[PDB]
Amino acid sequence: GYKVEVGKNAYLPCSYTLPTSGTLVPMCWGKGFCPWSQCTNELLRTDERNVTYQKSSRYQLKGDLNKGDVSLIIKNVTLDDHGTYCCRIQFPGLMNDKKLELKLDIK
Repeated sequence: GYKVEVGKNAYLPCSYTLPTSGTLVPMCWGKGFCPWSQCTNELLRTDERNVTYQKSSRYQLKGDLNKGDVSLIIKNVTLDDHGTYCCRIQFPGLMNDKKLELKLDIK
C-alpha cells in the first residue's frame, strides 16, 4: 500500500491499453472494495470523453485520459482518505471490467 503523509497529495496509478482509433472505455474511481457492478463510493467517473460524476476538486486524473491514463490524484489527504480504492475499467458488456483495488495508508 502507498504511504502519503497528512496534508500531502495521494497518487494511485491506473491505466488501460488504448486501441488504435482512441476509443475510450468508461471507468470509475470508488473508495472502498470493488463490489459487483459499478463503484461502491464514487469519487470520479468517466463517460467516453471526460467525467460524468465529479465531486471532483481534490480528486483529479493527473494523467491524460485519452491515452488510457486514468490515474487518480487526491489533494491534501487527511486520515479519512485512507483505505481501499477502486479503478474500474468498464468494458462494453458484462463480466469484463478490469477491477483494480489499490490500498492507501496515510502517515
